[PDB]
Amino acid sequence: HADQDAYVADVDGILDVLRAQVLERKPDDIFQFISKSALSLQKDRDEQKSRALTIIVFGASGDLAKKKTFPALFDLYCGGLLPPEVNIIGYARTKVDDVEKWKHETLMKYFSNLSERGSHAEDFLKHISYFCGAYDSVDDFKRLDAVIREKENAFKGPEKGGNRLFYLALPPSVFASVCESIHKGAMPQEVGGWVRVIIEKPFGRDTKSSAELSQALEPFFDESQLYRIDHYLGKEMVQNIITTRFANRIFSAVWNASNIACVQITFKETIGTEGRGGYFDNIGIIRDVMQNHLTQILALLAMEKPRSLDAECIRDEKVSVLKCIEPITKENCVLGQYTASADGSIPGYLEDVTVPEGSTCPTFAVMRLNINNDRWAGVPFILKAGKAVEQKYVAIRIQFRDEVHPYGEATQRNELVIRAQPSEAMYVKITTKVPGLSGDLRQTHQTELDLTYHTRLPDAYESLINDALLGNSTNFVRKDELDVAWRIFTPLLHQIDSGEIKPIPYQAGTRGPKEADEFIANNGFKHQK
Amino acid sequence: HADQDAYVADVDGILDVLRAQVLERKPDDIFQFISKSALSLQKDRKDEQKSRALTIIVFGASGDLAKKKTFPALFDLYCGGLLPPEVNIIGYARTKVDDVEKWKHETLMKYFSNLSERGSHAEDFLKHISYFCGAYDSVDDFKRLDAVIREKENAFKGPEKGGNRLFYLALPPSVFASVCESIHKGAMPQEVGGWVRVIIEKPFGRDTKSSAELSQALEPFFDESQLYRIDHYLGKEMVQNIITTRFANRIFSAVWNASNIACVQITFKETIGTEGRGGYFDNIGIIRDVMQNHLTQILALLAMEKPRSLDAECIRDEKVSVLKCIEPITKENCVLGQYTASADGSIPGYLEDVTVPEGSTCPTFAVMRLNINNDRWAGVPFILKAGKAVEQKYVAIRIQFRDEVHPYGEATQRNELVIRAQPSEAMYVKITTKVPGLSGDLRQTHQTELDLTYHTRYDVRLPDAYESLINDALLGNSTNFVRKDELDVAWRIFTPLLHQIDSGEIKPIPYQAGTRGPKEADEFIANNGFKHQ
Ligand SMILES: NC(=O)C1=CN([C@@H]2O[C@H](COP(=O)(O)OP(=O)(O)OC[C@H]3O[C@@H](n4cnc5c(N)ncnc54)[C@H](OP(=O)(O)O)[C@@H]3O)[C@@H](O)[C@H]2O)C=CC1
Ligand SMILES: NC(=O)C1=CN([C@@H]2O[C@H](COP(=O)(O)OP(=O)(O)OC[C@H]3O[C@@H](n4cnc5c(N)ncnc54)[C@H](OP(=O)(O)O)[C@@H]3O)[C@@H](O)[C@H]2O)C=CC1
Repeated sequence: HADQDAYVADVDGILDVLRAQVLERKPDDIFQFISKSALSLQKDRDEQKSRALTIIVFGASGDLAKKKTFPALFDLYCGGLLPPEVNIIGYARTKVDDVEKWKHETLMKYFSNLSERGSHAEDFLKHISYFCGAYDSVDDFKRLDAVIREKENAFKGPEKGGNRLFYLALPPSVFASVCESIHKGAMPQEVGGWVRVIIEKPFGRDTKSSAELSQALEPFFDESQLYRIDHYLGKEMVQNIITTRFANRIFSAVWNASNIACVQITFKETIGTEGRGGYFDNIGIIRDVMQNHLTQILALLAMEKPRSLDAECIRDEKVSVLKCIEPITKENCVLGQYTASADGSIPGYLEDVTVPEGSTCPTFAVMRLNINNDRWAGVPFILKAGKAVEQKYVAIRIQFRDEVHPYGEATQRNELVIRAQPSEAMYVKITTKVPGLSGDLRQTHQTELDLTYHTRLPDAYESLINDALLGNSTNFVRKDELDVAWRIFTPLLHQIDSGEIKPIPYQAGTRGPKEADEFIANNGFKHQK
Repeated sequence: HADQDAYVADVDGILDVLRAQVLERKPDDIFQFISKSALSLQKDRKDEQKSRALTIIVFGASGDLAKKKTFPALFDLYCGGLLPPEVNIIGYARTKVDDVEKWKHETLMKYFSNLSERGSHAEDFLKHISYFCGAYDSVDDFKRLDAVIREKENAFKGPEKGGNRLFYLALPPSVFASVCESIHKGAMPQEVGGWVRVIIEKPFGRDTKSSAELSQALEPFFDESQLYRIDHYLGKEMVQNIITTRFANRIFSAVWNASNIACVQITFKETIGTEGRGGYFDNIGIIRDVMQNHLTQILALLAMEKPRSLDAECIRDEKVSVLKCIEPITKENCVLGQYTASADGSIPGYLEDVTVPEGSTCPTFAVMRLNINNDRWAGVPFILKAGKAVEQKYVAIRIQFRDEVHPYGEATQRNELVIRAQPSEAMYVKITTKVPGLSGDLRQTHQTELDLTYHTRYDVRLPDAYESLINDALLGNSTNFVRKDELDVAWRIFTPLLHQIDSGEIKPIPYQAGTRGPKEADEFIANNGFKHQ
C-alpha cells in the first residue's frame, strides 16, 4: 500500500495531540488521562420564530464583516439559531455592480468548514442582499426601511412588524451618524418589533471621549437597545464565574479578603501585531484588551451577590464593584514592547513598516488594581496582557491565604483557576494526603481537582450575537459601567501618553520584561511549589 | 550437604503452601487440588528501628484473633519491609504445643494471604517466630520469658543496646490487668535501652464505671505513652482524609463550622447479621459494638479544633476537648432497631438464633443525635447511625452544607462533602455547576461530584486499617488510639443511654434484614436537619 504511510500519519497525529494535552495538564495519573482524552478525541472525530427578523450589517465591505461577522452568522444559521426566514442586509458605501459575485467570491470564502457543510453555504447566501448607501443619509435609510419592510411583509406567520438587529461593523467615528439615520429613517414598524444595535470597540479612548460617544448615541438608543460587544467574553467563562461561586456555599464563603491572598487575570498571545502594528499603535495593549475585556472579567469576579440572575441585576453589581476601584497609579504598572524573537522567526514590533519610528506604544502590561470595599480591601488584583509572549493563555487564578498551621511547609496556598484559552478548564489545587503507608501525616501532595477540563460550537463571539438576538445584555458593558471603567484607567493612560512610564523591551517568545515578574512577586503572588 | 538441605527446604516450602491452600480452600478432592496448584505454582514463578533490637510478644497466640488477624498482619508488614530485619516474634499462650514447628507451618501459615506468590517469604517469616507456653500470672514464667528475650536482644547486630518490646494482648479483657502486672514486674525493657508498648484489645469496659476500673487497673503499670488501645476499623486513610483535607487547606478550613454546615452524619452499615454468634452480640449491642468506640472517634477527629501541631498527643488533646462539649445522649434522641428475617428468607431473624435469649431486646441498629455545644458547632446536628443486616455495606461521613437560597433558588441545593471508607475509599464534594453551552441560561445547572483525592501514577493497593495501626504502634504514633481521658469522656456520653436500654426504657423496633432499618429511623434523620438531594 501507500495507505500504510497514511495510517502512520494519522497515528502520529493522535499521539502528538495526546502528548500536548498530557504535557499541559501534567497529571500524575498519566494512564487514565491518556485513556479519557483518546475517548474524547473520538467524540470530536419557538419564542423566536414568532416574528420576522432582519439583520443589517453596516460596513459590510470591511475586514471584520467578511472575516468574522458574516461567518459567525453562517455558523448560527447552520446551528439553527437563526429563525428560518431571517433576512440579512449588508450596507456600505462601496459600489457593488454584481451582488451575487460579491456574495460568492468575497463572503463565501471566509465561511468555515465548507467541505462538511455542502449546500448550506448557498442556502445561507440566499438570505443575504446588499444595499449601497451612505451612513449619514436620512433619505437612504428611508429607502433602506422600504426594503426591510418588504422583507418583513413576506413573513408567513401572524405576528406583525419585525425585529431589527443593526450591526455596526464600522469605525466608531461613524456610529453617531448611523444611529441618527436609523432613528430618523429605519426604526421598527409601529405594529411590532424591537431594535437592537451592536456597537464595536473602541468605545472611546479615555473617560472624556467615551462619555462624548455615549452622549452622542443616547438620544437615539437606550441601554436596552445598545449592545457594546466584547468578542472575547464567552458565555462559558461567565457561567463558570457566576454559578460556581453563587450557587455553592463552599465557594461563596471563601470569596472574600478573609480567604483570598491574590487574584490574577491574564491574557497572553504568541502572535504579535506583525501584520498591521500601525493601527494598534495609537491604541496599545491597555485600551486594546485590559480596560475593556479584562475589566469586565474582573467585575464579574468581584461583584456582590445580585438580587436575581436577571441581566440588569448582574450589570448593576458590575457597576457597583467597579465604583470601588481606585484609579491605577503609574507606580502600579509595568509596560513592555516586544522585539524580534531570539531565533529571528518573529520580527520586532518596531521592525513593522506600519509602525512610526521611535514608537513607545506598549505591547505588554501588568498592573495592580485595588478594590476598596469590605469584601476585597487589601487583596491584590493583578491584570496582565501581552502580545508575542511565550504561550497563548487566558485564565483567572485565585490564590487563597495559606494555612501556615499546622502543616507548615507540608502545605501551600490553595488555588482556583478558571481558564478560557487555549482550552476551557476550571480546577482547584489543594493539599491532600498521599495514599499508602509510606507517608505519615506530613507527606502531602499538591493536587489538582478538575471541575471541567477540555482539549485544545457556538464560539464566544457567536454566543454574544445570539445573546443580543435573545435580548440578554449580561455580557455587554452598560453605559454607566463603561464610564466607571474609563475613570479607573484614564489617569494612567494620560501618564503613559506623557511618557511618565515607558515600555521595557522584551524578545518575542519570552514571558516579557523581567521587571513584570518582579512586580508580580512584589504584589502578593506566590509561585506554586 | 548444602544442596541436600536446600533441596529439602524447597520441597517443604512447596508442601507448606499446598497444605495451606487445601486447608483454606477446603476442596473435596484433595488429590486433584494438590495437582492443579502444584503446576500453577510453577507457572507463577526507618533507620531508627534498624538501630535497636525489636521483640513483639503476642499473648493469647493460640487464639482466634492471633492466628487469623495478628500474625498475618505481621506477615504483611514483613513483606512490605516494615519490620526490622532481625525482628523476633514470640507467641505466648497457655496452650500446650508438643510440636512448635508444626504449629508455625500448619496452623499459622494457613492464614497467610497470597501464598501463591509469597510462599518463600512465608517460610522466611516463620524463622522469626517462636512459641512460649506459659502462664499470664506467673512471676517465674515472666522471669523465664525475660531471659529468652534478653538473650536475643543481646545478640543484636546493631549500634544501640537493649531492645524495644511490643506486647500484644490478644486475650479476653479479664486477663489484661494480670498480664500487665506480670510484664511490669518481670519483663520491662533492659534499663540500658528500649521502649515498651502494649496493645490493648477491645472491649475497654462496657460503661463509664467498668471502663474506668480497667484504666485504673492498668495505670500503675503503663502510662499513656505505653498503652495503645486499638480500634481495627479506624484506618490511616480515612483519618488523613479527615485531618489533612481540612487543616492543610484554606478552602475547607473556612467552611468547617456552623456558619456553613447544616448537618453531619456518620454511618456504619453492614449487610451481614450476627451470623450465628447472636449470643455473643446479645450482651454488647450495636452501640457498644461500633458507636461509642469507632464512630465517636471519627466524630472527634471531624469536630476537633486545630491541634497545636501534628504531633499525636496534640491531636489527642483536641479529640478530648471536643468530646467534652457533648451532653449525654437521651432516649428521645435515639431510635433503636432489631432485625427480623429478610423478605426472601436468606437471612434468619436475630431472635431465630438459638444462642439468643428469648425476649431479647438487644439493638442491632441505632440512629442518634449528638450535640456539640461550642462556638464551632452549636446547633449543628451530628447523627450517628450503625446497623447490622441492612440494605448495603457502607461506612461514610456525609456533611451537608447550608443551602445558598439566593440567587439560584430551586436551581441549586445543599453542597455535600462525603468521606467514604467502605466498600471502597472515596472523598468528594457535591456542588452545583453550569450545564455545558447550548440553550443553558444562567439558571440551568446540575449537580456534579468533584473528586478530592490524589490519583497516583500506579494503582496503590494500600494495606488494611489493621496493619496501618500495628505499624503506627511500632513507629510510636498514638494518633488513632483512644487515650485514657478520651475513653472516659466517650463512655460518659453513652452510659446514661445504655443504662436506660438495660432498664427496658427504650425497646427496639423490628425491621426485616436487608431493608434500611426501622422507618422511624429515617423519619428521625429527616426531623434532625438532613435534606434529601
Ligand atoms: N478583526 C477586526 O477587523 C477588528 C475590528 N475592530 C472594530 O470593528 C469595527 C470594524 O472593523 P474593520 O472592518 O476592521 O474596520 P474598517 O476600518 O475596515 O471599516 C469597515 C468598513 O467601514 C467603512 N469605513 C471605513 N472608514 C470609514 C469612514 N471614515 N467613514 C465611513 N465609512 C468607513 C468602510 O466600508 P465602505 O467604505 O464600503 O462604507 C469599511 O470597509 C471597528 O469599530 C473596529 O475598531 C477592532 C479590532 C479588530
Ligand atoms: N477477630 C476477633 O477474634 C476479634 C476479637 N477482639 C478482641 O481480641 C481479644 C482476643 O480475641 P480472641 O482471640 O477472639 O479471644 P479468645 O477467647 O479466643 O482468647 C484468646 C486466647 O486467650 C486465652 N484465653 C481465653 N480465655 C482465657 C482466660 N479466662 N484466661 C486466660 N486466657 C484465656 C486463650 O489462649 P490460651 O488458653 O492458650 O492461653 C485464647 O486462645 C479479645 O479482647 C477480643 O474481644 C477484637 C476484634 C475482633
